Amino acid sequence: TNSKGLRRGTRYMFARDFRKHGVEHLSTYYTQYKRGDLVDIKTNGAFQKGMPFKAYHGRTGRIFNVTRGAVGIIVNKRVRGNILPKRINIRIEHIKPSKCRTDFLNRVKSNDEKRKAAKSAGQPVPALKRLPVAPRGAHTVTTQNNEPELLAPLRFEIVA
Amino acid sequence: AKSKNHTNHNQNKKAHRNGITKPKKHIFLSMKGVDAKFIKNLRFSRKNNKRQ
Amino acid sequence: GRRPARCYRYIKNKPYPKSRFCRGVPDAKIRIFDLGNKRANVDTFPACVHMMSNEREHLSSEALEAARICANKYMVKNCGKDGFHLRVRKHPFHVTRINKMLSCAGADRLQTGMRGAYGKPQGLVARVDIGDILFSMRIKEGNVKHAIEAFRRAKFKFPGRQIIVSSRKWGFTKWDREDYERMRAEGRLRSDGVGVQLQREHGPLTKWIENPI
Amino acid sequence: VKVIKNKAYFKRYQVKLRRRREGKTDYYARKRLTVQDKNKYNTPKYRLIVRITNKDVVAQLAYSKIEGDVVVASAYSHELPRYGLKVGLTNYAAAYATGLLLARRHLKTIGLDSTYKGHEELTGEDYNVEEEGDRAPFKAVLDIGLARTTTGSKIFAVMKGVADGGINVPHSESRFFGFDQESKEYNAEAHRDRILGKHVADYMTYLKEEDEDRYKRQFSKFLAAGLNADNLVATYQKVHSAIRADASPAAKKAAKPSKRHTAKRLTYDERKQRVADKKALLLQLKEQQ
RNA sequence: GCUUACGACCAUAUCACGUUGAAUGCACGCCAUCCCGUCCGAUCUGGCAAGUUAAGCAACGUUGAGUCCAGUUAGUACUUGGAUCGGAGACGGCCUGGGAAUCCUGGAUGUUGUAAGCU
RNA sequence: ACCAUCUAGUAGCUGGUUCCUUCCGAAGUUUCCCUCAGGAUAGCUGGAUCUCAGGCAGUUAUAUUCGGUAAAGCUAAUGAUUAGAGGAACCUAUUCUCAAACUUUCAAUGGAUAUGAAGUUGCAGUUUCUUUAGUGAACUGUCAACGUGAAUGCGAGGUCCAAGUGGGCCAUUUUUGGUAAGCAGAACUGGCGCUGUGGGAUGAACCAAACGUGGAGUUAAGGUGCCUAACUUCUCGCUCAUGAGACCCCAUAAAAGGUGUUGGUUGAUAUUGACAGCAAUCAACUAGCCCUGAAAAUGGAUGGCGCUUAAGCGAGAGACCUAUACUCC
RNA sequence: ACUGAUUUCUGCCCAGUGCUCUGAAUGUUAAAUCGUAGUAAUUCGAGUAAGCGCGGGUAAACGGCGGGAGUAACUAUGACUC
RNA sequence: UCAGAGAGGACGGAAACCUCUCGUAGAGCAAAAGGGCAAAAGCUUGCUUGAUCUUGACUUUCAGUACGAGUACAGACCGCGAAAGCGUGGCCUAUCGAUCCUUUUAAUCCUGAUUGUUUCAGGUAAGAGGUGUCAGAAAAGUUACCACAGGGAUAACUGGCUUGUGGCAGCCAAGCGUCCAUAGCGACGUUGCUUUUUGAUCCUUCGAUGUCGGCUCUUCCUAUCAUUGCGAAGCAGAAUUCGCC
RNA sequence: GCCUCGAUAGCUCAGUUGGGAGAGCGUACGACUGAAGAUCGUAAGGUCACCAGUUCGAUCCUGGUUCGGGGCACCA
RNA sequence: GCCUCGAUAGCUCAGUUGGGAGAGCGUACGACUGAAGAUCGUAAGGUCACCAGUUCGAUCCUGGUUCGGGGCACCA
RNA sequence: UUUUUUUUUU
Ligand SMILES: C[C@@H]1C[C@@H]([C@H](O)CC2CC(=O)NC(=O)C2)C(=O)[C@@H](C)C1
Repeated sequence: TNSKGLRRGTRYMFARDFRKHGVEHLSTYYTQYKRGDLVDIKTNGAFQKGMPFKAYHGRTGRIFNVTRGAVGIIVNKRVRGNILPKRINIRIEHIKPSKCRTDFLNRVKSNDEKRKAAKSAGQPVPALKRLPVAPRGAHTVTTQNNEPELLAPLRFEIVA
Repeated sequence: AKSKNHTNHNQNKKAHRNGITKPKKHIFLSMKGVDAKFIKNLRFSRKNNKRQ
Repeated sequence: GRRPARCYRYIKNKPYPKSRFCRGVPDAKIRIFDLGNKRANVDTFPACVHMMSNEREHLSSEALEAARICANKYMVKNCGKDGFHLRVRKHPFHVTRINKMLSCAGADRLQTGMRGAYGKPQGLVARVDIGDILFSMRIKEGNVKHAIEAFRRAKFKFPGRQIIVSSRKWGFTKWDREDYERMRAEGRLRSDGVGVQLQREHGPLTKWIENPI
Repeated sequence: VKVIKNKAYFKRYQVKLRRRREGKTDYYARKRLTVQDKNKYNTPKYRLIVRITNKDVVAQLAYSKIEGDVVVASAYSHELPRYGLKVGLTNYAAAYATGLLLARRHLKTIGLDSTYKGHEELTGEDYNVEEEGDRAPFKAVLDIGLARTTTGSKIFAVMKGVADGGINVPHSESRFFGFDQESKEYNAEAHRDRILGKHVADYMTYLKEEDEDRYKRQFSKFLAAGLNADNLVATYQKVHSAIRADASPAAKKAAKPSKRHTAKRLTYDERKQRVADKKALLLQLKEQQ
């Protein structure tokens, strides 16, 4: 059986990227984190304090606490037939804002703005629903300067 | 008579038989495990807001 | 004695190179991999014949040496030691293992069975795939027949099926003979002993002037 | 000898951050100087940059953002001619005056100068801006850069100037001039004399007595401006009074038209044409040699 | 078109050699009484302005090395699912969908923020 | 020793454990145990129901991410490792072959999160936290307005009490030890165990398909010369074997050969008459079937009989037969 | 207790384990006793027998009873030597 | 700023010590391996005791128990620094311990129930003394004189799969064979077959399949020693060798 | 096959944490003796078995390799 | 039979990546002696058991033949 | 106190 140390099998997971070692740039510390925000977890090997467990690497969580240089995150973890919302205290260096929620918030803003504009201007309420890409419509293709090229299977050649 | 025999064979089926239960929605409402100083200020703020 | 090759024929295990973890490995039987007129200039031998494999198996160092000796002997006897260049394009790097068991009567008294059955090094074998080149020979255009017959005689020392072919490439270079001739005329290919080096355009013009291309 | 800086070396080489290659920013200290606690969110944390060049003293107030620092106020010792002083724009007195200028200027800008006048009587004693009313004094943390923190260094002179101007700069009197490191005693009189430039006047008198030629060589432009060793202190006091009287930034001028003084990058066609010309020239030289 | 202070991204910014550099500035620079630090005023520190763009630095140059982007490699290698598919087997193709990476070829050689100043 | 009693001594071990229908329906896995033939523990399962009447899903889409396996690379670091070349070693540019405990680069499958009313905009209050500062952070209000923001499917949630199980085995794919094994050990999924039914002559697992009790029709896999329900049905080839061959798992066959026959590839000569003898031919290859390689013990196995322009091998066509499956009654 | 008629013999070892023999032996030793402190329980200290430890004997008590090199005027071996 | 390299300097040499250039970390960081680190996490040096006091939350193993280890805060008192800041042991991943009992530290603490004082004893809180079989009994052999409950979950004999080993048969020809690879052989290599060896496994049998050999008596297989009919020789014949039915 | 143990002058044996390589005999020189032997006075001598590593430095400490030696190898 | 080990001058033993065949006894001669023995010096002693191969090059490395030496070889 | 040897023939 395997040993059960904290950093077993993280040889590449906790390593830095090629030609990306050294001093950690400061935007990491300038980023703003508020409780209720969604963050991706990606361990930074250069910082050994407040490191997330390997199980949480690459997962997204919701912030529930904001301390001086760390955040508490609620991350879903599957244990047998239940998903547990584990709470973990991770430092800022291992955290990154999640764009999935921000995209949705932008879409909500656009929807509200479009609805307000249409109602104010008396236009009919617009369609504010994402729809799956439908099958292509009917069209005409012209062969002018694009004559069809007759293709045939090629014979076998002995490429030594 | 070897009797270690570990395996994970029939475990996902057992897990999924009654479904995989996702966490509830009120779990984000609790203020448990939050900074004590923030909690103290929240108590003070809530204890003073005039109702009307 | 050595176990029959059929016991280690097919590729079953992951590569097991000799390293700091695999120690006490006996030496491989085959040592020489270039024979004949190996110092000939690139233009000396323009014709090339390959012996490709049609099996995904293990070629033993013993088999490789036996084939080398056979092909070298025939080629030397029928063309002279300076009429050909033979290169073995397969080196035995995989270590096969053996779990030695006593084979005398009463052996079961001391025999451990399968308990702790991890083996010990036995020999070196070359992992081969379909289409892999085993032997190569560069010779003059009037010796392709001798080269083909030498490889035909050598193929009988390897397990399984081998296919002898001739190559459109100039000798051991990677350029088909026509383009090789054209580029060498243009001066884009500088001799590098057995092979040649392509002279790309980019670089300082002070270096360019030494050979305007 | 094996070439160390070969293709593999360059292929595996990783460059340092630009401001580290330039040898201008100490990122270890920068991280601790500019990073705000995450439970304070976007509240700016203000830093007082002090940098002394060969001919000028620069004092700035800034706070960091994810796209670059924001400088909110700045005072340069080359602005002191507006307030008297024309020479000696790098000594202890000039540094202190620059700090005072920055403090008063920014306090006026944010409309706190009336509330916080600072220490208006130069005594050399350690001073900290005590809170008045409800608004606490403006706060900034000192940033000395790559300078050495020695006793009596001019970076702490600029810090002292700002503190007396009335900005809360967390500090202790250990590294001010006049602080004896052995007995841990602080000589406010010595610090005041240094702030007023008495050391420069003493050097002037000493050189005048020793050798006139050396004196002229050392203080050529001081004499040209008419600053001898018996009015320098008064000049510095007048400078302090003028700064405390007016501190607003100087008015900007009009954008003079600009022309190209450097060479413009060659176009792709020009580069190819030069390559062709060089090829022809080299071939001709080969044929003619 | 530039200089400086503080930066953000952290080589399209690095590296080698060379040309040019208006004005501000940066820099080199002179001195060592004082503060300060050294075996050594070399570094660090302090007081200055005779001199210099020589170097730093900036722009530019190079069929430059590196880095970055793209093309090709190639619908190739590999691969999800299917077959009472072929083959003694190793393996191979077909159906259904995903789909690379070297060599090689071409191009680019920092972008930009706040503050102050030159032009 | 024998006799009676304590004594129906204890047993994690062996054997047995007695009526019928109906409904639901497992496990051989985790952790701890002088624990490994046993327990406790979680999981899987049944029952009682209770609260409600849209938020969920072993599936997709959109958006955003995680990874270092296959492939790739070594003319990129580390470690091997062949050969020369240009300036014995050394330097320079190359070169052949490689790595479970090497890597710049890097898939497919895969993992995770989000996709609105528990929301969005303001207004108007609280704080002893935070800021130089209504500066922020958070909260509060019977505050005001807006009105459901991918596809498909579907009712959802809660509590309690408790059984059996805690020897597994098989298969496609991946995979470790082993020369291998109907061997030992793992990963995903599906099965057998617990399960019958049509087919594979026979068979726990293979192919089809899961089951109340009957009927009609149609089929799946498999088949249609006779055993045996269904054609000696229709078309084109190939094959002669002194026991040919004959249908997933599957019930063994190789290296190497043939001037048996049938197709193809390449290079030649030939009507200025090709080879043989005093009008096509020659040579080398290739791959279909057949032949040699091919030896075991009671008499024996395409299942049997037999079959030779087949009832064999390959490509096909009509129809036809047959399930506890599908439709209808 | 061992050996086992007669005949002829019964070699070396008391380190180990036993058995045994002396004891001056403050080396180690229980209970009881004696002394100190305390208001008392109690604490501290001194004694403190046999045994053990030290010394001797004993194998017809249990038992035990070695290695490596070189070397003689043919070789071989090794009386001999280390 | 390291490892290292280059070039110089009395004795000094390949290596002592000094100087200058280059030097992406190729060094060092207590130890195994792997990550991490360059105005540092390395080296030199100043001052220090945050290796301190207190409670909760969380991660890891996980049953989402406990120990151990760790993370982020909060309250106190401190250290370093001009300051921002950093510090609850070691740059990160291992380096460790329940109940009962003993012992220590703590309160100007509680109890000894006939009232009090002082000893003594017992409690509440935090440590130490240790269980290495490490969720933690106090523990030497032999049985061929042996016994019981069971086990084909498990060995010894047969059978089964496998065939390493044993045995047998092929392919190419480097050589042997006076010359001549193939009369007869055939190395270096390589392909197979058999279950009359011995192993491997543990499928069946432990409420029993009588476990070696010989004697006797049948039948079967050939991989043919003899005999029948033949082909080939390094076949001129007793003789001998190879092969075929 | 498993478990140990050792390897040091020409031979037989010590040796230190790790900073020395010793002892006897053997060999060489001088002396005593008519000469040899004994005796007296001197000298030189080892693969620290081989490697890699650990620390300032290893015969020694650790690991592996080569040689030798010892013990176990039992049911049926 | 199998695992092996070795074959070197008349006899006994060293030796090598593989790049020379050494030592002793024995034999012949010389010195020494009155002459010998002994002792010294020289000369010396070989197809490296044989064959084939691999190598630029084999006594050594691979295969075979001969000669021997040490071990292994039902069963219940 | 210790104190062993001295080739063959002449
Ligand atoms: C602390 C450790 C253990 C302790 C003691 O022996 C443990 C107890 C445990 C128990 O419950 N019952 C017992 O009889 C023994 C002791 O005195 C020493 C060995 C040291």
